[PDB]
Amino acid sequence: MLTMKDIIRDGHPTLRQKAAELELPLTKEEKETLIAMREFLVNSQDEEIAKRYGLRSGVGLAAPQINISKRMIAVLIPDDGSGKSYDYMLVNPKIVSHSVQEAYLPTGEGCLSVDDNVAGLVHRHNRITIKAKDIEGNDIQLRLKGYPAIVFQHEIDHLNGVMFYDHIDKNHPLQPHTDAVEV
Ligand SMILES: O=C(O)C[C@@H](Cc1ccccc1)[C@H](O)SCc1ccccc1
Ligand code: NI
Repeated sequence: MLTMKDIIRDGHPTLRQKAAELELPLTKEEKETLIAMREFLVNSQDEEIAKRYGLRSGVGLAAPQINISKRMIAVLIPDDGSGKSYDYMLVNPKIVSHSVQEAYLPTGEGCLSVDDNVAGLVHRHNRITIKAKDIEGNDIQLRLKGYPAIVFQHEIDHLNGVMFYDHIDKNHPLQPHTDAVEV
């Protein structure tokens, strides 16, 4: 069972490397680690378990964040009211197309690997298409918009050694871009 002590912190070099593509099929050990990543998000979102084990709530986790330099991510976004939820373990995910139009969380972003908050809007694509493999090496294409697009782009940044705060404007951190949609 993963906990916060498994999450490496900003400054750890693994967070700034470029994660490696996986060969398919995955090793038993690789499956186990991807299931535990999802299991972490599930645990962090249960108020009892998260309290008992001191978990920060998460909707996304990339393997580099537990110091494994490999291109797999977990996303767990619970139903918010839409009837739409997102429960995805992805191998070698890749953004293949996206909108020109940007979007931003008006609160800015947070990160399990970042102990402090950094203020500033992080502009991303409002709409993306992703090709990935699932845990069994089958093919997945995701068409995502808004909150889920932002989450997946955040997790994929991790695989290219990019950190949310790198996108924050230096002089005008809270300046929305022209026609950017607020989520
Ligand atoms: O540390 C991570 O990579 C997981 C982040 C991802 C994220 C943060 C901000 C914006 C998009 C993605 C955590 O999931 S943030 C914590 C959280 C948990 C439940 C509800 C809202 C926020
Ligand atoms: Ni993060």
